[PDB]
Amino acid sequence: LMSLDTALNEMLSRVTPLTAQETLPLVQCFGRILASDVVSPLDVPGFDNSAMDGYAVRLADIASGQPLPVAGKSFAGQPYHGEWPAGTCIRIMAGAPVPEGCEAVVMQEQTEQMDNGVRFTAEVRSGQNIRRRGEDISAGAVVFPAGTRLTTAELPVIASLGIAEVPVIRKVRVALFSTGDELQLPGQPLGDGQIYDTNRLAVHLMLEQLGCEVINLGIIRDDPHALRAAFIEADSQADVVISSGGVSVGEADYTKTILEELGEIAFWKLAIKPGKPFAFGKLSNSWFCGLPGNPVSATLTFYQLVQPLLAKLSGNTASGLPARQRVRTASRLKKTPGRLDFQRGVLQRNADGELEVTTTGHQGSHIFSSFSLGNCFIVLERDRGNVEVGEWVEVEPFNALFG
Amino acid sequence: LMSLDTALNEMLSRVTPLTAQETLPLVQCFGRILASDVVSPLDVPGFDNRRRGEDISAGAVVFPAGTRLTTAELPVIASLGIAEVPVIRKVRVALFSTGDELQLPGQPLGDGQIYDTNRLAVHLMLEQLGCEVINLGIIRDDPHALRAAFIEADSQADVVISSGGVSVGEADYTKTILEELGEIAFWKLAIKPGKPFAFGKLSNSWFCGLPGNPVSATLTFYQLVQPLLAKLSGNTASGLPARQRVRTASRLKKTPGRLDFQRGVLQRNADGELEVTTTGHQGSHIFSSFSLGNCFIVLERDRGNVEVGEWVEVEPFNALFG
Repeated sequence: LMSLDTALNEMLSRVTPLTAQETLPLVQCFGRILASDVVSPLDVPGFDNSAMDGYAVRLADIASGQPLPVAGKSFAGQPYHGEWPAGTCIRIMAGAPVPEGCEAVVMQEQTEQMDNGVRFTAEVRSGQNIRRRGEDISAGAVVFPAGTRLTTAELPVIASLGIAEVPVIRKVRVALFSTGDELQLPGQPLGDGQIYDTNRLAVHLMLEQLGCEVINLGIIRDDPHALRAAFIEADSQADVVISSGGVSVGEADYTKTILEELGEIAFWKLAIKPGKPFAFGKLSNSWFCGLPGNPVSATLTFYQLVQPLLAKLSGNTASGLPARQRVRTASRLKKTPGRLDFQRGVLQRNADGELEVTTTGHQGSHIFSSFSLGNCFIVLERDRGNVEVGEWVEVEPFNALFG
Repeated sequence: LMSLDTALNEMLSRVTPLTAQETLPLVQCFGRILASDVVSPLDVPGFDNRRRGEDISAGAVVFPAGTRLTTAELPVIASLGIAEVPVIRKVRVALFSTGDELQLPGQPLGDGQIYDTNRLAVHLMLEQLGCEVINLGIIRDDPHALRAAFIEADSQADVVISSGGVSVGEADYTKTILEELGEIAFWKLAIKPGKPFAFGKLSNSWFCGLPGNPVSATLTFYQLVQPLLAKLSGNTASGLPARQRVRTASRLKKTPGRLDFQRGVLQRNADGELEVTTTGHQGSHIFSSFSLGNCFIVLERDRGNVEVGEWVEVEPFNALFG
């Protein structure tokens, strides 16, 4: 019934980003959200210098058209403190400090050499091939805004400004559990209708690579007091509490009355496949997300719903839903209208060199092998139906969590 | 001179993957290379409905060794009851730089002194690639410091990296130290940004020497060092991080002779097709390219000046940059 776009936008609308912070040294900030605009304590370049390798020159001691010799030499790791008589043209590496009061630099190519000087093989216009102090970064400027996620792009650049640490938002904590006497841990033996608990691992794994703090509480026993106490424990320590399956996502039962008793939580029916059901709302101190028991469903549900929610909570100001490009079906695809279909395909380069998807196989939620063989999602539009080879189709790539 | 493709194949060819292993519970395996084919202890479906074993039949190999394990696979193994699997040990990479010109942060810039950045960047990439980093810091400008470092490093590492400082061709005391502890080539690569790269075998590890310039070093690492670590790690995932074809929404000055790795910004156009746009000045004197950008533009080597509308090769950035 409810639209995905609709459900998402309602979830994130109520959410207030964390602002609690902590200062860490640069080598620990990867994936961390900056909390306070990094401000340049210095100018970059710090000094005035030459973009190119050749000869610094003034237009006063050049006009004559006398090939001037060199008085001295500047280097990037070896500056210059000489004189420069009234007729010289100092040599200098690229990046190396321009002599006090130089008005232009000229690279070897625009000059001939001899036993008396450096005949400048072309004209020379002021400011040429001088990189200026602060031209790349001026002191007191903002280099990276708050809410920026730090990677190898930014952190080394902060290292270039002598800043050994920056404040970042604290990691989001996420409590996790599942429930069902039916659920067993590995190494234990499958009893009657008993099955091995898998959503919890998947979710747990996804949280950690999302840079969250996981509080994995295990399987909870099929007992109200056991569950009531799991929520309470989880709520006091988390920003977000996830049920990876077991707890009601709509169906009536003791777990459903426990949710109602501890929080105001919506139970939606979302117009998507795989999946459909989703529990969401506020507990006393955290947000609750409840996934359905089906592996393929809960993954998808989490990746598309819970994942967005965590981004906003985390203080990241990176707006957008993982890039999503248009491409052709090299396969046929049975789509049933009425539901936004997140099918998996395989994005690859074709004979020509253009990208094209291929289905992975049976798109049923009764096998997980899709996520492995696949390397993207094929977002067939809600009212769309069977797709024929050749058509233009919406395709979202897999992020790190898979590939 | 030397060809990237060439230099790449010549490095991977000499590398023998790690085979040493450890057994870890599923929750700690993310990113880790599986060391032994995961075999199904049971039938899936275990019961019957769509009957027992039609998806996964017992004795059947679910995942081959050399597979990197993510949310795709590890949940599937938890379905078979397996609480832990063997993976190859993390790749130990020892790291340092050298040059008195290098200062540490919080201290003041001396004369020609500058802040050591390559080491940070390299240390960062390594950890996210899931290596084990032995960061030995800044080495003093002394041949004995340097000698002592390579030894210390070689004895803990499968791979030793100098993020800068140690010669990559130019003749000086550190160059002679390399010839003394190892058989290391000094290449000059047909690429931009950059060019110089040192590579070889110490007594007990491979050495990779990046050049001083930040833009050069990051790129050289990403394009040479990174592949090298994947093979070493025992990953059997073959390929050059996906590289698709797309149009320049922008002009791009490209000189022939060198394979140019410029950065642009891949994005959805009005219609709905992917197109690229340059970041700005493609000089190596600034590092803002890796932030604004979100891919590389691999200008074919002999290619020169591109014009708007042309088909151009584009390799998106991985998680190392977003």
